[PDB]
Amino acid sequence: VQVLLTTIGAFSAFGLMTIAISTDYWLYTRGLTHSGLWRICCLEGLKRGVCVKINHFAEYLLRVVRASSIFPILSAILLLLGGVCVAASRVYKSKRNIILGAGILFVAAGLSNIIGVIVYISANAGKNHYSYGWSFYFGGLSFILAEVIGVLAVNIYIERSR
Amino acid sequence: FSKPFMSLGISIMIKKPQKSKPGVFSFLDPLAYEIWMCIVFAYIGVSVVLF
Ligand SMILES: Oc1nc2ccc(-c3c(Cl)cccc3OC(F)(F)F)cc2[nH]1
Ligand SMILES: CCCCCCCCCCCC
Ligand SMILES: CCCCCCCCCCCC
Ligand SMILES: CCCCCCCCCC
Ligand SMILES: CCCCCCCCCC
Ligand SMILES: CCCCCCCC
Ligand SMILES: CCCCCCCC
Repeated sequence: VQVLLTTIGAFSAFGLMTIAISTDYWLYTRGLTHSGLWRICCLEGLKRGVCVKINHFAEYLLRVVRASSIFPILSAILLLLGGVCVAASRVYKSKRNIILGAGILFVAAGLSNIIGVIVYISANAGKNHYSYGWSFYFGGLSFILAEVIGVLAVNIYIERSR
Repeated sequence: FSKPFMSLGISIMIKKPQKSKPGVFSFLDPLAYEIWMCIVFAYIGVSVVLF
C-alpha cells in the first residue's frame, strides 16, 4: 500500500512544482499588474497587453538569488532525483538501502523550497495592497506533499529492516 | 448696538474619533501574516527532519 503511495506522490509533487514556477501568476499588485517569478506581465498599464522581463539591476548576494531562482528550482531537481530512487524498488530489488537515499532527497527539497520563498518575500518588499495569486499557493503544496512523501519513504525503510 | 446677549469665537471643528473597536485577531499584529505562516511551515519542516 505505502510502496505505491510514494511513486504517485513524486509525480504529483514534481509535476505540480514545475507548474508553480512556470506560470507567472504569483503576486497581484497595483494599474493591476499580476507578478511572477522571472518576469511580470503588466495589465492596465496604458497598454492592452504588455509583458516585459523584470530588471534586478554585501546585499548583492540576495539580488542574484532572486533573479536566478535556483532554490524554487533545486526543489524540483531533488523531487525527480528522489522520484527515480523509489522507482528502483522493482529493478535491482532486495537492496533494502536505496529507499533511504530517497527519504533524504524528499526532505532536502523541502528545505530548499521554504528557502525559495524567504528569498522571494524579503526581495518583494525590498498603502500598496498586494495579494498572493492561485499560482503561488501551488508552491505551498510542493512542500506539504514533500513532507508526507518524506515520512512515507523512510517508514518503509524501517519496516524493511525490521 | 445693545449689550452682547451671547459671546462666541472662532472655534475648531475636527472629525470625532470613533471607538475604533479592535479586530478579533488584533493580537496577531506585532508579527506579519508572512511571519506566522513561515513559522508554521518551519515548524512542520523541523519536525519531519527531527523524525
Ligand atoms: O514554492 C513555495 N513553497 C511554499 C511554501 C509555503 C507557501 C505559503 C502558503 Cl502555502 C500559504 C501562506 C503563505 C505561504 O508562504 C509564506 F512564506 F509562508 F508566506 C508558499 C510556497 N511557495
Ligand atoms: C510561460 C509559457 C508557457 C505557459 C503555460 C501556461 C499553462 C497554464 C496551465 C494552467 C493549469 C491550471
Ligand atoms: C530566462 C530563461 C528562463 C528559463 C526557465 C526554464 C525553467 C526550467 C525548469 C526545469 C525544471 C526541471
Ligand atoms: C512543463 C514540462 C517541462 C517543461 C520544461 C522541459 C525542459 C526544458 C529545459 C530548458
Ligand atoms: C494571520 C493569519 C494566520 C495566523 C497563524 C497563527 C499561527 C500561530 C502558531 C504558529
Ligand atoms: C505514517 C503517517 C505519517 C503522517 C505524517 C504527516 C506529517 C504532516
Ligand atoms: C490560515 C492559517 C490557518 C492555520 C490553522 C492552524 C495551523 C496550525
